[PDB]
Amino acid sequence: ISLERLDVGTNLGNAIAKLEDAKELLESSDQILRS
Amino acid sequence: ISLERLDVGTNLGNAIAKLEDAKELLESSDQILRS
Amino acid sequence: ISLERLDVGTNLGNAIAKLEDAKELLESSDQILRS
Amino acid sequence: NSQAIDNLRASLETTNQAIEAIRQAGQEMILAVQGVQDYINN
Amino acid sequence: NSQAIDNLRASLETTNQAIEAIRQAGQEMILAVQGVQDYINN
Amino acid sequence: NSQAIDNLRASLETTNQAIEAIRQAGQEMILAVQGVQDYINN
Ligand SMILES: [Mg+2]
Ligand SMILES: [Mg+2]
Ligand SMILES: [Mg+2]
Ligand SMILES: [Mg+2]
Ligand SMILES: [Mg+2]
Ligand SMILES: [Mg+2]
Repeated sequence: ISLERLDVGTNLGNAIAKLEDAKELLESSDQILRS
Repeated sequence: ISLERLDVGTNLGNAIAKLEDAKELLESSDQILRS
Repeated sequence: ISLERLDVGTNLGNAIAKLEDAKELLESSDQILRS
Repeated sequence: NSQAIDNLRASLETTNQAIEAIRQAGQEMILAVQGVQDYINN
Repeated sequence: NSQAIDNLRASLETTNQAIEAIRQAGQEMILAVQGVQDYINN
Repeated sequence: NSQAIDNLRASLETTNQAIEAIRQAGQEMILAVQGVQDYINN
């Protein structure tokens, strides 16, 4: 029997965290442009 | 028996649609710069 | 018996090569800005 | 001149919009990989 | 000055080129996920 | 004016930083797909 499951959630979570860091930087870029 | 197949084509199709929307925006950015 | 293994390494390698080409272009963009 | 400044700003706003579309593509690719993992585990 | 405008334009064109390379990486990642799905189904 | 040039440069540097974060997300997505392939093969 195998009690292991597939779990790539840490890399996918890291990817989401970085896409979210990118989102905040794009909003800050727009704030500078609007100013 | 299982009649289910793996199908992540809708998320991959959505990803392609967005990469293609991005392509058109990058071409429009270049058009403004060339002008 | 099946002697085939899953191998998407060529597409993943191509993706890495392009992320790396992008990195070098972002560094060149920064070099022009610093100047 | 004011056209050159307006065009640089408009190009950079358009570029920022393009990057957001790529960011959204990344989110959909992540959902696809999550769907592969769920299918294997289920 | 004209050097500052030329440098902003050149940097933004280089940045746009970098984004296109990331877009192409995304297309290759999608092909890889499609290849995982085909392997599982086949 | 000098504020307009400073703001365009600061916005473009911030945009370049955002693109690097998306590039890093891509690297993590690639590691996730490699982990799916390893799990299937192993
Ligand atoms: Mg964060
Ligand atoms: Mg805001
Ligand atoms: Mg579209
Ligand atoms: Mg054109
Ligand atoms: Mg290369
Ligand atoms: Mg350098």
